[PDB]
Amino acid sequence: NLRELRDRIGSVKNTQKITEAMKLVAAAKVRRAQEAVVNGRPFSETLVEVLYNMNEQLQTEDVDVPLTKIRTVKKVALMVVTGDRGLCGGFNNMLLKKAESRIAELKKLGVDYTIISIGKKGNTYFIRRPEIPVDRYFDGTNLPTAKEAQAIADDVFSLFVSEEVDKVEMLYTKFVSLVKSDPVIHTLLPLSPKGEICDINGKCVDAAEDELFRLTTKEGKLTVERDMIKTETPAFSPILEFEQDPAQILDALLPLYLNSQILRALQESLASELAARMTAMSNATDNANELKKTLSINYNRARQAKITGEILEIVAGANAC
Amino acid sequence: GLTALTMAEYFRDVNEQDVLLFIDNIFRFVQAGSEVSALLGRMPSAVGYQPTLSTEMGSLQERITSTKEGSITSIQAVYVPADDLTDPAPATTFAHLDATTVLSRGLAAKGIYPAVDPLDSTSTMLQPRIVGEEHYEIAQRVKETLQRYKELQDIIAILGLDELSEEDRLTVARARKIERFLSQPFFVAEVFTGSPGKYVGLAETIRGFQLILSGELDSLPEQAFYLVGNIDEATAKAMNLEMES
Repeated sequence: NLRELRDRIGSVKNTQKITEAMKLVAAAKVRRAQEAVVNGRPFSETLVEVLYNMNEQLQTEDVDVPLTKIRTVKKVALMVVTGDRGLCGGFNNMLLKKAESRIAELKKLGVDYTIISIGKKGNTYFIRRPEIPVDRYFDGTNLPTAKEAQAIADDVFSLFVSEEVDKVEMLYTKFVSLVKSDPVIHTLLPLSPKGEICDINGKCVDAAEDELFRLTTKEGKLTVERDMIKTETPAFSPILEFEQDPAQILDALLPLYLNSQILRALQESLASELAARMTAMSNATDNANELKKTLSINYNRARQAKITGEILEIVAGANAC
Repeated sequence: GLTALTMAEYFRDVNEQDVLLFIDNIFRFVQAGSEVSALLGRMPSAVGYQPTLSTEMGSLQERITSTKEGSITSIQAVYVPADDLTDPAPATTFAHLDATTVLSRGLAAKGIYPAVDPLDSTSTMLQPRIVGEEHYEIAQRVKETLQRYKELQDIIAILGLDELSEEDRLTVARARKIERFLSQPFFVAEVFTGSPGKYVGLAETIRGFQLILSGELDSLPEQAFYLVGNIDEATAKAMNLEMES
């Protein structure tokens, strides 16, 4: 019947308006997230400056930090920053399938696959992959704060402070594009002796000049550039003195730097979820207006059909009256 | 068509031969009878069709009875107009035919030559007792694979498959592979396209269905199965594709 056709047409219109709304809405979410990940650039910046500073002054063959103590290859743990809301593209499923690949990798190295977990969807994917060691599942941390960062940071610090987890790794889709993000596992533990963090793929990300998601529109589609500005690479002063210790301050900054990379990683996974959700809703809006045109095409086709039935009713009258 | 049927009846009764009997277009025959009754001074019953259309097409199908002297393998065609199955021509035909291959327009927009919606066609011959239980079993498997694929298309359309499940994606690529392997070239079909078709036998088809729905072919590529006749021919085509790097 015609009105049901008109009805589902309007339904498609409602969902199309909603689809554009969802794309722009999570775009706004990701915009505040871009603000968010940039809002810590001074912290990690001066951190890395002091890091290269005291790594120059570190200069030793005898001192050590506990995170810097690479331990025996007995159990690697897997850190999984994730997304929270379902169908946010498939950054959830792509990073989780890559996480299953990591389960295979730590089953190939025999390194007793503990799994740190973030995100309620990540918590559910861990909860639905019941054949693994779920280390400490962190919740879906909506615009994650340094509090939850401190908590799961402390989880990392305690467990990797033990040899129990030796040399853990952190899976997150770094927000490269609003369209692409395959998962990347940065080498989370043991902490970097150069300070330049590595991938669990093995790629030593630079200590000084590193990538960070920002967003800019090259043409009418707003876009995502993982831009890289290098921080100040001065050391601390020659007039500056180490008031407590060189070695203990290294051991302390390890918690700080681990926290900094961890907060950035959770920000990376959250922004990736925001972007992929936005992209899915945008593509959905495109498909929506497409299906709308197809539906309205058949609708006016049926309008002609109803007119034709009227013409038939007219035609019988021509022999009738 | 009546004269064609009459000489065919000489073949099926006089000669008592097996009547290979192809004919097209019966919907055009209906359209001719429609405009003929429009000339005749009789009230055109359906959208354009004559009232006479019913018993006429019945008389058409009724001479087309497979006689005992010569059974009448009568392949006919309906110019299924306007893509209206509920056009009373195709509706009226859908009874009287024994096995109507429903040819899609859409699978040729997918490029399948032949473009039959095998979902939409139906056989009196479709039975485990008739086709073999293996045949109708794998057939129902592939059929419901198609049905699930078509149901999956709804959520696939707007949202896309990233919201779908992994068993959903498993079935989706599986029946996608089924649809692609359903595409095979046809023998004389080259004059448009260029491909020399494979006269694809039923059992090699059965093994290909077995590999596809059984997910043996789930490492072979969907595009490699496109217009690929045998599952071995699909395997060689996939070997070409996997060679292509």
